[PDB]
Amino acid sequence: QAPDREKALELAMAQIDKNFGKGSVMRLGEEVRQPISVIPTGSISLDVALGIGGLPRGRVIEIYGPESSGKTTVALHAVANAQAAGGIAAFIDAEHALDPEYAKKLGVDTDSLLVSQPDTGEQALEIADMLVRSGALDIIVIDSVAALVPRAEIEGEMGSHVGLQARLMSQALRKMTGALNNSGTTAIFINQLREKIETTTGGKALKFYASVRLDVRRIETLKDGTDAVGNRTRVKVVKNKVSPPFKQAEFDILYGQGISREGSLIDMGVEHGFIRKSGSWFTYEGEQLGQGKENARKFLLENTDVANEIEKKIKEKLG
Repeated sequence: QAPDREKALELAMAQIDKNFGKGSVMRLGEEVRQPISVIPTGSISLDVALGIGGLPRGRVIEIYGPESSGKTTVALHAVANAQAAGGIAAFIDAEHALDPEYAKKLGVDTDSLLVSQPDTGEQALEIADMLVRSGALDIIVIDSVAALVPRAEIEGEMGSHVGLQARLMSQALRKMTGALNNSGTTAIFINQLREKIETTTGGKALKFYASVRLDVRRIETLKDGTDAVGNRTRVKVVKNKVSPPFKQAEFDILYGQGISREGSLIDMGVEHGFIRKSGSWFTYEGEQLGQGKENARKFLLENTDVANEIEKKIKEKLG
C-alpha cells in the first residue's frame, strides 16, 4: 500500500513494543530514547556507542572476551563512577584475582568496596541476590560466569550428570533479573572465551537475560617508543536492548593507569572534527594541542579546562 505500508508497520512495530516491551523491534538507524539513568563506562567512545551514554542501570550486563583483553578494567571503571556519585558497589569474587592497587588508580574506593568470596557458585548467586534485594547497591559485578562451579562438582556427589552450571545460572538469572529491574541495581558479569577467538560456558541464560553484551577484544599492543604504555581495546556491543545494537568503539588502556580519558577525547575530537589534525599536529580551534598522539594527551592530561570543553562539546554534538 501507499503509507498504509509504513503506517501499519508502525501499528505493528508499536504493539510489539507494547506486548514485549520496548527493545523488541528497532531500526539500526534511529536515535530513540534517553533515560536520565546510565553509568559511564568511562569512555565517551564506548558510551556514545551504547547509545544511552553508559551501561543502562536496572538492566543486567555481560562483558565477555579472551584473557587479558579489558573486561575487568571496564567493569572496574564502571564501578568507580557509579561509586563517585553516592552509590556503593559489591564485587562477588570467585576468581580470587583482583588488585586494589589497580582499581584505586582507576577511581575505586576499595575501602568502601564490598568484596565477597563464595565457596560454591550456587552460594555466590544467592549472596549476589539477597545483596541486591536490600536495594542498597548501585552496581554489582560477578567476576567470572565461568568460575561458578556448582556445589555438586566441587563435591563430586549429586552428579557424571550436568545441566548444573546452566541451571544454577538460569535459576538465579530469572529470579535476580526481576529485582534488578525493581531495585535499579545494574549487574555486570565478566564471562570468558575458552578459546573463541565460546558459545556459552553456561551462557544460554545470560545470553538472553542480559540487556547489553560487550565483546571486548584486544586489537593492538600500544607502542610507547620505549616498549609499551598499554593496549588498544575494541568493544563490539553485540546486543543492545536499550538503544540500537551492533555499534562499537575503541580506547586505550595504559598499563597501570587504565582507560585513557584524554586519548578518547582526541579520537572523538577528530572523528567529529572538533580537533583538526595538521599531520601529527592535533590543533583545537586556533591554538594547537601538541605534536603526537601521546604528545597531545600529555597536553589534554594537564589541561582539564580545554579537555572538558571537548568532552562537553563532543557530548553536545550528540547527547
